[PDB]
Amino acid sequence: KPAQIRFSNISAAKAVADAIRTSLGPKGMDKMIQDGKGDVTITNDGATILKQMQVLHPAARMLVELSKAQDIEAGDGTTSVVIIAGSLLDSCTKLLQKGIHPTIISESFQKALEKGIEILTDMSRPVELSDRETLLNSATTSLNSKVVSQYSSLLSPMSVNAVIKIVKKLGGTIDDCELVEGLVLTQKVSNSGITRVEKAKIGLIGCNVLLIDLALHFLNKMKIMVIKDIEREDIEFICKTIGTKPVAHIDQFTADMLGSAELAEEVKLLKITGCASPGKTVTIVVRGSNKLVIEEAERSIHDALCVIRCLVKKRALIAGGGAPEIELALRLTEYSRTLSGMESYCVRAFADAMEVIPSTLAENAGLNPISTVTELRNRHAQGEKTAGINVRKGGISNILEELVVQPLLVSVSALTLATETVRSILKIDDVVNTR
Amino acid sequence: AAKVLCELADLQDKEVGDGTTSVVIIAAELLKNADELVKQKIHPTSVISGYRLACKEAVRYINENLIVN
Amino acid sequence: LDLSNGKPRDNKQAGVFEPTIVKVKSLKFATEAAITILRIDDLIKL
Repeated sequence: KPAQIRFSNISAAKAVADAIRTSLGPKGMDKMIQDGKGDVTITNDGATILKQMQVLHPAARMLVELSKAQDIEAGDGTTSVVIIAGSLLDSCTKLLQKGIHPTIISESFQKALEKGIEILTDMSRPVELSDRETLLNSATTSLNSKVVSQYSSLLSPMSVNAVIKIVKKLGGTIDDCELVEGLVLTQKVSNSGITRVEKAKIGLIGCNVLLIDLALHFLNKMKIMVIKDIEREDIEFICKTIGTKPVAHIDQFTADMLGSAELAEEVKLLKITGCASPGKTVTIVVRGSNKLVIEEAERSIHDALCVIRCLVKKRALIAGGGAPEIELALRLTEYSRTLSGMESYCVRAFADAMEVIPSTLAENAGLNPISTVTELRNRHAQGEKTAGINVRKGGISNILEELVVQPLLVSVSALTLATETVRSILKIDDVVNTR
Repeated sequence: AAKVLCELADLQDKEVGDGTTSVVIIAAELLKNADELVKQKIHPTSVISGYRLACKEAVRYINENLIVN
Repeated sequence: LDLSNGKPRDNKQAGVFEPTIVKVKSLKFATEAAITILRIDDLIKL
């Protein structure tokens, strides 16, 4: 009886989405997680929820990686990928009761995934990548839903003119930023006494700027800037910026392992401009008062670059709040009417899986879960994806007029990594432990 | 759920420094009634937005009944 | 209300005044904390 394992992988993956679904959207519900040390935490970010779940079942272990895969490809809608895969398997149980094979469902979803991107292409609005005004509106609109939403209008353009490392220290404020063509470090030049060097040559351990008690004194006699205490993350960036290479031996120190720089001084950060080497690099100087503010400031720009990366691959924009999802659930129902075999009943179940996203956002928005999605189906049938769910006001409104936009890559990648992962579960007959 | 009320008075102790006990009683009785709304098929989201506006107008009606030095 | 006698009392003539920053910030902090406790909608135990 191979149904004993296919039924368990579904219920195991179903329990993960049934929990985290309440944290969907900005107006989602928080959670109360108890850690092994005894303390607890209050956070709604889904990336931290599943990371602390410590799952054991293989079906649920794939959902943790499913969320991490979206974080690298698109970077937005991390929780939306687990909810779709959770709702798809919920519909698959209705199919297995009918006597359908799992492999038949896999190739049927290949057609739904093929027609799934098509529905988003006709509704999406292409845009120009070179137009920075569209890059600023597309970036600043989505940035309002982040934690630091008040200082989003000033952190967005710093990612525009840079397109990339982000330096941050305490003191100052968020509004002030500066783009460095070269590189900047979070270290100091102690215990050197010069602190200002023109005609600099850099070589990672002739060389005037050393990026690593008797050695502190002898290195000062020749007037050589000594900079030590550098972690490995900076070694990968300085090599591509100025063209340096590591020197692991004193005899290996030669002219072929050095660099060059028109200016390398500590204005306490090490502003080193004038790379004068072939490459593509930039460093953004960020300031802030508290430590919790600068950490969120990095995520503000780092999440902003995910939207810039989404516009480069997919030069198109789509409505938010589940607006294009209604068109995806309606048009696939019509395509199934012309199909035959076991593909029609499977494409229909694939559309019902997407109906829960706006129903869940309707729940987290306080509206009725049914009257919200049922009214949008006709608004999209007769209209388009302009109308949708507006969570800021708590009602149905024109999402394009409400200044809410997301790129085409976010919704596309959320469905590809989700459907492909469900097919991996359908291709599992049983699991055995080894040693 | 109890430690939320511990940090509730700590922030009130630094800025104002008095009446921190009455702050815990107001929030304590609000959740007794808010849970009754959930028992009457009311989502907590609609209760949050209603409480924020009830707090918005509460400051206004106070300002309309102030007295000067 | 006269707390010493248990009756109504005109505070303008009796002089039972209070600052503005007390009653205003108390209602904000009490409402904001109750929203936090009610925003919680899950329970996970490791």
